[PDB]
Amino acid sequence: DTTTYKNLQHHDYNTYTFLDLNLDLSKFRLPQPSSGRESPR
Amino acid sequence: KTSFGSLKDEDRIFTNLYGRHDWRLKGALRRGDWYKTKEILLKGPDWILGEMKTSGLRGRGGAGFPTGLKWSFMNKPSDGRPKYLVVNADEGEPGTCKDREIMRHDPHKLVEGCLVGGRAMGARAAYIYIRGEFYNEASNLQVAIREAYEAGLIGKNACGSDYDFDVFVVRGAGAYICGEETALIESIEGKQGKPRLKPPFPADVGVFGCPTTVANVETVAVSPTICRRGGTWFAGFGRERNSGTKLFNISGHVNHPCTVEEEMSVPLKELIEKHAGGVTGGWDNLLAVIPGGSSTPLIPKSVCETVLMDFDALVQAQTGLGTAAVIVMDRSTDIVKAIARLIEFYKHESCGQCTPCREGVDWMNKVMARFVKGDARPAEIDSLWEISKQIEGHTICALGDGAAWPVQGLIRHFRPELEDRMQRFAQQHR
Amino acid sequence: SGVNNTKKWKMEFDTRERWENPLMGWASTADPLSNMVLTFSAKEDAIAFAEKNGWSYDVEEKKVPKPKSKSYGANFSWNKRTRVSTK
Amino acid sequence: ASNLIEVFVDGQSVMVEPGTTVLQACEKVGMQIPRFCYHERLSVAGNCRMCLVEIEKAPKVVAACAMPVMKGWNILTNSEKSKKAREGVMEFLLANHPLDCPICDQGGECDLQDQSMMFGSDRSRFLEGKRAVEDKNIGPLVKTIMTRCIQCTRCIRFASEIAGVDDLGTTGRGNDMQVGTYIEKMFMSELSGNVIDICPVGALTSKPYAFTARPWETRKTESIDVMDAVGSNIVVSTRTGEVMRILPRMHEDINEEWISDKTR
Amino acid sequence: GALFVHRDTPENNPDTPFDFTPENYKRIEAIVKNYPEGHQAAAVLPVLDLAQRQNGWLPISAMNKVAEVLQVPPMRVYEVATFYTMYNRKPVGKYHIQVCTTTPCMLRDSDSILETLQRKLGIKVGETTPDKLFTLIEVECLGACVNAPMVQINDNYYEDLTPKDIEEIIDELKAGKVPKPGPRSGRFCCEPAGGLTSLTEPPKGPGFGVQAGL
Amino acid sequence: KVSPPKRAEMKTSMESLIHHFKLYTEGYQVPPGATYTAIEAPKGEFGVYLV
Ligand SMILES: Cc1cc2nc3c(=O)[nH]c(=O)nc-3n(C[C@H](O)[C@H](O)[C@H](O)COP(=O)(O)O)c2cc1C
Ligand code: SF4
Ligand code: SF4
Ligand code: SF4
Ligand code: FES
Ligand code: FES
Ligand SMILES: [K+]
Repeated sequence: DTTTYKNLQHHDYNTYTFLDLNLDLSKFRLPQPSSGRESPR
Repeated sequence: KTSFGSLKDEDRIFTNLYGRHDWRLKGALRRGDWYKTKEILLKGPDWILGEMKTSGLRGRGGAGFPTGLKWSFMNKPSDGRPKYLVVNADEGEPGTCKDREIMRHDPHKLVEGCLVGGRAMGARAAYIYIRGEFYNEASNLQVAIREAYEAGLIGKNACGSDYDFDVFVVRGAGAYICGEETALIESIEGKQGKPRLKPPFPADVGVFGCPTTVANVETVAVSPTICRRGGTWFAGFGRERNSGTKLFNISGHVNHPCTVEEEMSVPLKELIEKHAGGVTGGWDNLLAVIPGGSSTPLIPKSVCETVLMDFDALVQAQTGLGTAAVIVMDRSTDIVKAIARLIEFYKHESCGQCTPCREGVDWMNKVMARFVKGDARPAEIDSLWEISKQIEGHTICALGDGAAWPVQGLIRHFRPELEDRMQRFAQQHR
Repeated sequence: SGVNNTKKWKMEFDTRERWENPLMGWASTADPLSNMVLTFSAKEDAIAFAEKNGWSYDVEEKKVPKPKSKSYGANFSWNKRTRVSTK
Repeated sequence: ASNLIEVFVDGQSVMVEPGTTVLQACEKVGMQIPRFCYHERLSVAGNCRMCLVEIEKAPKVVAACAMPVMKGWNILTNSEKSKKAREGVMEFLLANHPLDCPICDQGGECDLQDQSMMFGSDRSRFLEGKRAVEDKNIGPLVKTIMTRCIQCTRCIRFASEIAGVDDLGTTGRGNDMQVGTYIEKMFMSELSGNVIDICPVGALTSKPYAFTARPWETRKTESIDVMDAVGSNIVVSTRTGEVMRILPRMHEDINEEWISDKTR
Repeated sequence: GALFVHRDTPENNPDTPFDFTPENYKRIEAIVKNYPEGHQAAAVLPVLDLAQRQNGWLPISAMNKVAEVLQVPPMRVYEVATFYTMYNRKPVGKYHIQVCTTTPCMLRDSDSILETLQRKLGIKVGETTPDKLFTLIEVECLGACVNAPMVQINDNYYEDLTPKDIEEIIDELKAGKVPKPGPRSGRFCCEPAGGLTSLTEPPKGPGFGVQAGL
Repeated sequence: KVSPPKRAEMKTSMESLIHHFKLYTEGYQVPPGATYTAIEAPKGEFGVYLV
């Protein structure tokens, strides 16, 4: 219970885990403000 | 109380520091997190800022600036631009591990602190700029953020309040200078990690030109427990103007190098002998200690006997409390080689924008390598002191000061060691 | 970028022929008033000196640089085009 | 005094607009603060650190090229702290600057040499080996000897803002940071000799004006330009009855500080 | 070591085949959505990292492709890639061993770790093994200093390692199975190696120490 | 900034080369003022009035 390590799910992370989580998170986010330009040019 | 230390476990603000207790959201709720956070957000920004001011929490980045005043820099009304909270999870200072430990073992504290600080400033997003080497820590933080979004703690209803907030994680790509405030802002903005000058301050022009506040992970992680448990309690820990708890990393020649949460103003000797198991060979075998991570100078055993662990106490001892990263060196080590390796680190991690830091830290690296070999002369010690005084205070950011200060500490304390090396080299090469 | 060589009024003469020496290839000249830079503290003083010596003069006004608005914070604008992409 | 604030420099009491920098206030009174990276027609960089000056009752020197004066400041331009700051910055530049002055092209035209003689020390404490940077092949007009570059990003700011090509930049970190293109790029636009103008060191020199003359040799005649109906003001630098160089003049209503490649 | 000048070799010309996978296009879209509608150039760093994760190292065609996707100048992309050290501009091995050699790690003897890795792999300082799966480099502080004799292989940290420990980690990597990340030799993450001296008790639950009026 | 440095220092140092170049091209700037310096030369009082 308190005598064992329990971060062991970081062991089975592949090279795309962070970006897959970000892609999964992309649908939970509010619309973002615009600067009024496509780019600073 | 005259003496400080021996912090109670029920007063430890960073429960689950050692990887037990199920770092996910269910374990965070069991240990106490996201509790009365809607009540805090409805209580509002002025109450949170007053809570920070009464707690007297200072930056835990190494900067030392009052967190309440710094966060109350942005209590202005709307401009037209959004506002942002930025969290520094870079943690590039040698000796420092506390941000990594709290991000991989209690990330929901960091997320709740992002939400509370973003509400206190008035903001729409917190960008957590994590270090690029912490891939597993960043993935755990993303798992926690996804769990918070699923539970409804972030996004379009912040814990049931009418506040809208977003939490993003952006990874670095291996630059210690990107732990700096404005350099981190530039790194988020997509340029190189070169710090910008002040003014404009980040509270006026930050990421994307918006008003932003950059805060340490430990600062924002202790933020919601400070709001929840008072702040008179937090000021009750520690001495006056150095208050609360602090994550001390202890590394180097100690029996058990470790990261431990301890009350501020604890003695250095008490901290080492209680949590690190003592110096390898004993307190008599102890030679020197770097109390901050790497930007702070040395303190020998003689002043390490009675020194406390405050910003003010280390300033009195001609040092600083940076990231509270006690690096311990016993008598069986090459102190000149350790300082030269630190100057190697600063040379490799200089961003190269200022001519003082760029050229002078390369010069310091060469001079310190010659000090380690022994082929210098004792006039070059004062020459290096003047080079350090030329670097310090003449740069855009504080990497120049953080590279000048260990040299100054080495010259200040272990000058007969340098002279002994030079005379041994001269007599063995003649 | 230094500006100390301004702020003094110079009087010079019109340039005459500088031809090539047949022997050595040097620059030969025929007029003595070729290197005749004269320094004056004021335009009116230079005008008076030229009129007194009887030379026809062309006087041109001092070209001061215009005062310019400079702000370091414009390099990180939120919406304007002054945002730079490199420090 | 509607939107005018009083600031002192050496006790003098000049009125400036808000947002005026320390360097602009000092030049309004009449003192030219030393600089390497500041240019009045370029964005503020603040990296050369030569413009560090002391404000009265302030423990830290401020960069005059970027710091705006607030109210009632007393700028101590000739103080001991400011002179020490200038000496330290000049020492740091000349530590790794190569001693190429005779084979260089900024003989009397070197801001680094002149500001060294005026504000730096007279000696070097540098007992190490200097760095060296491989050269580039940026074009047939600009010869790049990048060993003597002082990393001031003036060419980068010019080519990004005025020329607007965004081809120059900094690659690397620390003392290894280099200016140029990462790839073998032929930087050839109009208004591209103005990097030769604005480069204070002889890192970017004129390839046609390679080794032919020196500024103390050159007689300067202020004339105008043809083969362009803008009529930009130029200076013809001749020597011994032979046109050696065409430099730009300063006319704020025609061409500002620079000219085009064809007229150069 | 590495030069910040592209030499345009046949293996690294701006015509070597690089393109993103369609799922990587979706990931790039998610990243650009993370940044605001203006300032999409802020996505240069993670998209370049994604290109590196797809391709191994980062060729000049990959840098130009990132620039073309994000409509950013290629010089700015080169600035980012040359500034940051985690971007490999040369082909590295499959595993890319990075040994921290900063002051607390060399206090706890990272030099023995480095020399045993050197004699185990047969490579001198910073080159590649002939079988093209190991590249040994020195790095600065990696953030795990209480676990001072440490190392980073790809995205994993291996900490508190003896010379025989790093030898058997290398043996496991050559065998093929990935070794267990984290600190070995007893400690779980960062606790003292004499038993727990800090928490040692069940944490208090919700509502503990809540101030009145909240 | 007044005397030229030694030739070895000029060939090995940056500030020394800069000062050698400037002293042997432009020369040192004398601050403005006028003096009359008189020296007992063998023929008599030899004076220089320098402005
Ligand atoms: C070279 C350099 C590196 C730094 N690295 C870090 C770092 O890794 N983490 C951090 O939180 N602060 C770091 N800082 C200090 C930041 O300026 C400071 O943390 C930031 O302003 C956040 O303020 P806070 O301490 O009040 O939270 C660094 C500063 C410098 C000059
Ligand atoms: S002091 Fe060094 S690291 Fe900091 S901005 Fe200047 S050049 Fe960059
Ligand atoms: S740029 Fe100036 S200091 Fe450098 S070699 Fe040329 S003349 Fe000398
Ligand atoms: S090449 Fe010249 S203008 Fe460009 S950064 Fe170097 S010194 Fe400055
Ligand atoms: S002129 Fe201000 S720092 Fe360069
Ligand atoms: S000094 Fe090695 S991980 Fe920090
Ligand atoms: K030039």
